[PDB]
Amino acid sequence: DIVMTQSQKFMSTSVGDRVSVTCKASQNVGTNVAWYQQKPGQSPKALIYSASYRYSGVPDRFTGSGSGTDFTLTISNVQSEDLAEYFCQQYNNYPLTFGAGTKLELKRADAAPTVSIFPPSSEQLTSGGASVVCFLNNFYPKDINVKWKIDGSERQNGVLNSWTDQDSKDSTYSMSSTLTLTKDEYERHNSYTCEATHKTSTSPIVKSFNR
Amino acid sequence: DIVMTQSQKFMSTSVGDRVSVTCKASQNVGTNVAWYQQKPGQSPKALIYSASYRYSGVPDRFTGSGSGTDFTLTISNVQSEDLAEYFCQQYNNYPLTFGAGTKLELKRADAAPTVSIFPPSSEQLTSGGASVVCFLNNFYPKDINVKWKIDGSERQNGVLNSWTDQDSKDSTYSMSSTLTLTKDEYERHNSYTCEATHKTSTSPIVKSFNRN
Amino acid sequence: QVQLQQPGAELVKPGASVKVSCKASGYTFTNYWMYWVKQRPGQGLEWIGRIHPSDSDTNYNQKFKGKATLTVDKSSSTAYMQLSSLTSEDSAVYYCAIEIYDGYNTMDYWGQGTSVTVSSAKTTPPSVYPLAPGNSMVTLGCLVKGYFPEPVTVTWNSGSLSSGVHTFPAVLQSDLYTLSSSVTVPSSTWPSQTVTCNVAHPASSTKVDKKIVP
Amino acid sequence: QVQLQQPGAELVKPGASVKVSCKASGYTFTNYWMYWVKQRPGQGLEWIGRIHPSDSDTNYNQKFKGKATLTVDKSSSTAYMQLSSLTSEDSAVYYCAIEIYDGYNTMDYWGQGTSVTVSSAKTTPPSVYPLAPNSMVTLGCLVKGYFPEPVTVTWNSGSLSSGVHTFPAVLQSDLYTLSSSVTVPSSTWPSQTVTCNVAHPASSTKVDKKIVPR
Repeated sequence: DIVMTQSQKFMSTSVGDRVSVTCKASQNVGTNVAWYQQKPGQSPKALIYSASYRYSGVPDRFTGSGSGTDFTLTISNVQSEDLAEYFCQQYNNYPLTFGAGTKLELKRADAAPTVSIFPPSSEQLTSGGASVVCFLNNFYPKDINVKWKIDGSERQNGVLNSWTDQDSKDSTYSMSSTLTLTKDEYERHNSYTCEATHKTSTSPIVKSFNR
Repeated sequence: DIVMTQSQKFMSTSVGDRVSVTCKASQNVGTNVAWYQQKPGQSPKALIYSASYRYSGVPDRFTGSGSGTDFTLTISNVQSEDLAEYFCQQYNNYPLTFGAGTKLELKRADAAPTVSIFPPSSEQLTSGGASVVCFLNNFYPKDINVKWKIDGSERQNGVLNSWTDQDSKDSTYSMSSTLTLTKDEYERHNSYTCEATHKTSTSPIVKSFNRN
Repeated sequence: QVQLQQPGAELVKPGASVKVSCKASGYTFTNYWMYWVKQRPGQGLEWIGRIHPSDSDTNYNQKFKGKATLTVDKSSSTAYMQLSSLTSEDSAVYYCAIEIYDGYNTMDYWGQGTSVTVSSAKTTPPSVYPLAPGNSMVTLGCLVKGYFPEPVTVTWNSGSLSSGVHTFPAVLQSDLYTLSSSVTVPSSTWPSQTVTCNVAHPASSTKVDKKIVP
Repeated sequence: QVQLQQPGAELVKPGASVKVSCKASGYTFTNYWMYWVKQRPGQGLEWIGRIHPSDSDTNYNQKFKGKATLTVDKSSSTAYMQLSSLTSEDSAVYYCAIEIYDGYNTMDYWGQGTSVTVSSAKTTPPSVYPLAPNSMVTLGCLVKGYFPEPVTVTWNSGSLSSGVHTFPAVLQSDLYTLSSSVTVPSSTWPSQTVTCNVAHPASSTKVDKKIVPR
């Protein structure tokens, strides 16, 4: 089958700037090339058909060029809501083949995380388990470290972390860290602590609660 | 990525008997599993495809079974020629992933090593170096200890030891030990001894030569 | 309006078969090709095939020749895709899509996508726990713990609260998913006004509205 | 006859690039997928990717996504695997392989494998030394101080195979060294010529060393 290679897996830019993603076909597909946009958790949205024609409703900021093998999608006046994955596809020869996709990344200034800690709810304690949750919201860059302490001693088991994609409004990142223990173990100790370490951190961000 | 976990790193039998190696897949792969045989110094050789079907030229002694997550490769009438490392593989999901590999071993009676010593060749002596080579061929088990003695003093440096895999003919092992000195050191001493300690004898096997 | 209705999720045992439906409404079912796209978690898009509902003419991709079988029911304007002998490679999201050119504009229409999870585990509804704090802004949370399979939809105040929300991707542990969601509102909003975490798990027919009570 | 021809070894400096070739003959080049496999010294087998020479359709392993690039040249029936920004981890033997099912049997064909060594050291050809001394007599051959891998050792151009032990190469102070012994009847040596044939493709070296009684 025809291979549609998207050389760059990511494309970094700033809001208001213009970005260009390239897509090269292994064989001549003329202008039978389409571009798609997929935002997280959503179905793909068709942007371009016939290599250069926009689908109805697609803003004029999305332009496509190329004929034969080399094709390029260009996004002018890039918005924070433009954060998505962009695929190229050929429909000149069957089977139809998609590109590997290019993720749009937005650059911005650094930002410290806002850290909030939450003890296990009374509803969960009636279930036998206990989950302590720490939110680290609206920080940049995405690299961050979280350390859980139980009565001043570091705890590593039972910690599950999850990172959001870049926020579609301010291009920052967020992370949730959940420490899950049994209700008996959660009641064997008193002080619970999550420590956030970031590039902006001159000292760890420590949020704690006392059972 | 699907993980293929072979339970054993080594499987052991005697000549004529049968072995089996199991492979565990992290997720279901149905029957799209292959098995490979790789002898030392050779490219892999495909034995099984579709978990149970053999490639052309593979004897019926190689039998594959299994479906889903548990797969087994059985070799009956095992011979010394079958000594190799055997790999499982899944081609049901991308990326294709192999197993870690299981090396076949063969049990056999003990065998004392045949020891041969060789002084430095005149060709190497023109280069300024001097290597004494000791061959320890066709012994079992593979465990063996070799010491070098120069006029009675033990030299445990400048020694290069190499072990063969289990022999494809008699299932024995072989060792090569090379002591390398400069030509000056070589001519500064007379007696050169290769001492071999093996299970087959409480006394070490001693091969020596006097430069004199 | 033109719509393509797919179910949210489908849990299927390894080796079994499922039929993903795509009910079309608002247009002439037999006038446009119905495309099918598979997307595995984390990976991109791949084309399965297309079928014209007028005469059921099909164009398959070889990778899914014996795996995917496309049919249509013209009496109900519904397109079906049959997947056989399911392995882990078939655990993905499956979209149905059409493209309509009316002589003036070209519009694409996609179903929501059916998440097919081929596994032997059992359905499990989520436990929705509130996260309330013990400044001019206040951060509330919602813990959606121990459900299977994917996905769940989390909203705040039935979608009326969309700014300041962070919904975190689910993490799998021992065949049970767990995610969380935070929302930041003015201190004049909470606890003076109700803030509710709405969780929906269509795989278990679960809809839980958990209020954040101080 | 079906053949896959690979070069013996490629010495590439850290950070540079190398392109391994796989010349196919005896069959229709464009009819079968061309697979590539990596095997680090003393490690298992790893799948790199496959390419179909008909239209250069490729399926890459994500681990080698940016590292390996597979191409074909149909005017020469040659497949190529390019490796970029080489590191010590990329030092391994790289096999090309195909699978042919003719409607009756399924056969596999493998190249010999190319030993790619990533190192700043230069090529060194081996110094071959004769090892000369009942009913049997043991002779030997010392293949000392070469770089990089590999070397091949035969006795009497392959006519002398039984009673041969060729010991694996050991790296010691930036250079490889191996030896090989042969045991023959006492009436064969020194009555007849016994020749150790050493080949080192990385340096275009072929040395025939007679085991002269002296």
